[PDB]
Amino acid sequence: DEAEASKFVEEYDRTSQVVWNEYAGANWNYNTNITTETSKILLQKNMQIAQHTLKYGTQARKFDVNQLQNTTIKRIIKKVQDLERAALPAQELEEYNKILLDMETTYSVATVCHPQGSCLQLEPDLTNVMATSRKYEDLLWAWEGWRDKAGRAILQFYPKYVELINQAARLNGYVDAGDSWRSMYETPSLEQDLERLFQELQPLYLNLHAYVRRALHRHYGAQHINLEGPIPAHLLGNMWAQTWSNIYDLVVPFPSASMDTTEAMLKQGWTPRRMFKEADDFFTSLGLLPVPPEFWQKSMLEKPTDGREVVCHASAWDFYNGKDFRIKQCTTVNLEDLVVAHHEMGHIQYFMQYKDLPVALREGANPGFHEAIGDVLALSVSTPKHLHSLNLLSGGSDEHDINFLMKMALDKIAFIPFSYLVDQWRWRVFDGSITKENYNQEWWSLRLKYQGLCPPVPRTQGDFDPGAKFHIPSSVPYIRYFVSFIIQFQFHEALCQAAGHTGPLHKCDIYQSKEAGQRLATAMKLGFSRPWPEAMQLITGQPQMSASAMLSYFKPLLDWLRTENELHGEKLGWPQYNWTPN
Ligand SMILES: O=C(CCC(O)(O)[C@H](Cc1ccccc1)NC(=O)c1ccccc1)N[C@@H](Cc1c[nH]c2ccccc12)C(=O)O
Ligand SMILES: *[C@@H]1O[C@H](CO[C@@H]2O[C@@H](C)[C@@H](O)[C@@H](O)[C@@H]2O)[C@@H](O[C@@H]2O[C@H](CO)[C@@H](O)[C@H](O)[C@H]2NC(C)=O)[C@H](O)[C@H]1NC(C)=O
Ligand SMILES: CC(=O)N[C@@H]1[C@@H](O)[C@H](O)[C@@H](CO)O[C@H]1O
Ligand SMILES: *[C@@H]1O[C@H](CO)[C@@H](O)[C@H](O)[C@H]1NC(C)=O
Ligand SMILES: [Cl-]
Ligand SMILES: [Cl-]
Ligand SMILES: [Zn+2]
Repeated sequence: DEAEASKFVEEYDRTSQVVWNEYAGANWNYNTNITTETSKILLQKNMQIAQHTLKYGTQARKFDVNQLQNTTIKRIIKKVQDLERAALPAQELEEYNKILLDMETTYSVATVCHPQGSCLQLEPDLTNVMATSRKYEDLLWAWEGWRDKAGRAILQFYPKYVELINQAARLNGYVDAGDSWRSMYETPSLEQDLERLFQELQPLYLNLHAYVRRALHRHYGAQHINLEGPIPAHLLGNMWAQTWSNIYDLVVPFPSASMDTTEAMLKQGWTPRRMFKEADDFFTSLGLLPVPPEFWQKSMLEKPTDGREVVCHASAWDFYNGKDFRIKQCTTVNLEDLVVAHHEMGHIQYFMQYKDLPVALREGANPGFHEAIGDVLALSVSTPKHLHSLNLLSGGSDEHDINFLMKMALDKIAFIPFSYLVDQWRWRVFDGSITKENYNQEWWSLRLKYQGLCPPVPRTQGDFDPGAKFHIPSSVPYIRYFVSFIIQFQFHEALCQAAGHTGPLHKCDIYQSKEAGQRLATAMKLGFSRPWPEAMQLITGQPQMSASAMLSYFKPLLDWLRTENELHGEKLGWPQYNWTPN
């Protein structure tokens, strides 16, 4: 028994490394060059890896885990027992694989065109409009158009997708796809734990929400903003109203208090490569790993100009040979994208840190950890002090302080309910309580309930707004981002302390702290070998997820906001919850 298990795992590892590397290669070619050939080859490689998954999974299911002594081996085998999609019968598997490809391509090539005029793509055109336009009608055009072309077009595929991924889950011992995803955290209390964290940041979010609403009231008019109702979803500077820092100019606490970081980056010669190089340098400044020469040669750090159609949504790639790691991002030169570059570089650092673990264990402590690493560093990079060291800025006062806290919050705090929202909707879709006839109505009910947002124009049958959010048609879980946004503050808190920082947490910049680096590396090296609370404890000193670090970070802003909102007699929340615009 124990001997057969040790041998199975060794064989699984050497062969998975080969089969996974080959699949990644085909996946990469499709993602960076969407064509019928690359698509067809990716579909073919899907069956190859499925063959391998079916072969080893079947054998894994014959062993008896729990009657096995070694803990590492027991964990590896338990995992291999999950055939994920490879559990579906050949016909269903093929169909499923094709549906996923069709949704991904439909989303990545969608465009919104002006009658016999120009056609805009999501990146960089539509996203630039949402970020810079201050005209209600122009934002509406881009917001509605994107949902009309991308979301409406994903609808025809989704019910089948749901049917098939649920079927795969059931064949793997789960009750539905949501239950399967949820299990990646190995935490029985997960749903209640997350609900408690959400409720924790509620006071902070309702205050930020009220304050932003008043500012939008000021700029867009009383006729378009209800001071007691939800905010029209196209006005927050981001296509999904998931992060709001692009409307900072409309909400600046102390207008008399910074420069244009974009203009600085552009005139100072910043380019996508320089942006990734700066992230690389930040990691090595912490004693962490530099990316290999190969990374610079094979990555796609900007949208190609040779005519190639690509998947622009940012992603980091492990080719499972512990040498080849790459990023695929249609990077634009600006602070927001620099944060995203740092984020992707954290995924790469994780790949490099656990590259020596069996491939079954080359994963984050939990999916949230993988998402967090990168953001922890970007918090330091975002401080006024660090940005001035980068010459991107020409502060120091309390007003400057509140302004920085506001900027950060517009992103970090606003994202909490959005990130919470996405899988609440999908878990309900997967478990069957939300049928296709109600997909969109339920999405908006959640949009209203959690974010306090409303659609600027009524939605009609055939609308499928979730379809216009990458992760939905891409079938990428989303709760990981909610977890990340919470715990990255816990890690920042711990790293700042390990770096000897004193005073307000938001004034911390861990740049060049070897101690901070070592804190992370030790936990990053564990991959998925130990239960996540253990990685959590190594980094922070305790085993739980906690919203305290985040609250602590934003404490000064929470106090300022309460005072500011009370002075204007703001009514927190959206009492008049049925309100919709013009
Ligand atoms: O989706 C992303 C970044 C893309 C990703 O790096 O998370 C990427 C998504 C993906 C997963 C699977 C297939 C294709 C794309 N995930 C990875 O690159 C990745 C790699 C290895 C392990 C885990 C994830 N961010 C989210 C959350 C987000 C919004 N704004 C942000 C600002 C800073 C940090 C995160 C966000 C979003 O844009 O809605
Ligand atoms: C449980 O097994 C792990 C893993 O052992 C390795 O993988 C097996 C499939 C087989 O190929 C073995 O020959 C390998 O040694 C043991 O942990 C490893 O320990 C060695 C030596 O300390 C170390 O180099 C590796 O990093 C360890 N790997 C991991 C994942 O921790 C572990 O010692 C065994 N536990 C017990 C109680 O015996
Ligand atoms: C650089 C290297 O060889 N890393 C290997 C890794 O690929 C393999 O999965 C592991 C087996 O547990 O043994 C490590 O030494
Ligand atoms: C894109 O893919 C097509 C089809 O496989 C191929 O002919 C072409 O060479 C690729 N383009 C690049 C830049 O590699
Ligand atoms: Cl939406
Ligand atoms: Cl997840
Ligand atoms: Zn990510």
